[PDB]
Amino acid sequence: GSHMTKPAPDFGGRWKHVNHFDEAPTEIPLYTSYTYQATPMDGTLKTMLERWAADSNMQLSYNLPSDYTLIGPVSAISTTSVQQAATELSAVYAAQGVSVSVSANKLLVQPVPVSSGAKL
Repeated sequence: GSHMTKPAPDFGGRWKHVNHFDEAPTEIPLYTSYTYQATPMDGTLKTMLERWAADSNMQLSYNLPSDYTLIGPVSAISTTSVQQAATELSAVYAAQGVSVSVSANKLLVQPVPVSSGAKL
């Protein structure tokens, strides 16, 4: 037996559905300010920074050996300044050995030595 499927056209409105813009794409008469905050979609620090930078089309430099989850007070940080966000994060993250900063539209994550404050 053979059931040769002959090429048949579909029905609907995908062909007639055209995408274009007669008016302006996005008229926003205000200085857009993205709020950098921890969300229930990141899960880990890496993913959080990824989303943060991605939204503003910025780059990320994760120089950490592994990806860690949010310590807790991260979601309590909600600022429109990426520089301030990193500044606040690095303050509470320092205890974990993580220092985040922003340089040249790039987020740089560097580990800080806080395992032994009285070492030789």
